[PDB]
Amino acid sequence: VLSEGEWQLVLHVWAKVEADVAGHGQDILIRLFKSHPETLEKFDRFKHLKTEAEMKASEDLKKHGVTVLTALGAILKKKGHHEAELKPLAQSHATKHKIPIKYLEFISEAIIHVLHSRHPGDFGADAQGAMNKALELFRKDIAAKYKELGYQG
Ligand code: HEM
Repeated sequence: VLSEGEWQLVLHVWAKVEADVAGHGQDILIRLFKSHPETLEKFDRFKHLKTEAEMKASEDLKKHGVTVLTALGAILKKKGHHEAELKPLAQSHATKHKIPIKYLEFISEAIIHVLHSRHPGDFGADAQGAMNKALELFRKDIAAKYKELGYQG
């Protein structure tokens, strides 16, 4: 579990992310798509984007960045009591989109990378450690729903 002190660290940087969800959302997806190109293959709707410049120019891509950060932010603010928000998410991603847990690990790393880039001041080692623990909790809880459904990993 995260301590209260750790959740405050998490939510204080997140409040900065909320100042520009679209910009953060965009960078994180692009970072994910560039680092692990196999992830882009899950999106029929983005499978035509070949360069970073095309990715950066996609308004639909931007809109998906905001969708992802918005749902994640809702989860973070529950500070661990995210059972209701997490369930519908695990179910669609497991059975519908067919996203392996590993890819969740990949987007978590993309999030951490971007935050460090846009908030070097509010994102010190202690905050990076708290953020890591929060995303690990999220993955751990999803993984468990996946396992129940016959999809573990
Ligand atoms: C931080 C973790 C992520 C969050 C919170 C999340 C959030 C969401 C939201 C809310 C939905 C749309 C509603 C729904 O279908 O359930 C969505 C749809 C979907 N997500 Fe994720 N997502 C996450 C990670 C991933 C990753 C890592 C992948 C692929 C690498 C993925 C692929 C998709 C797919 C393919 C759809 C359908 C998009 C479409 O309608 O074309 N998601 N995700």
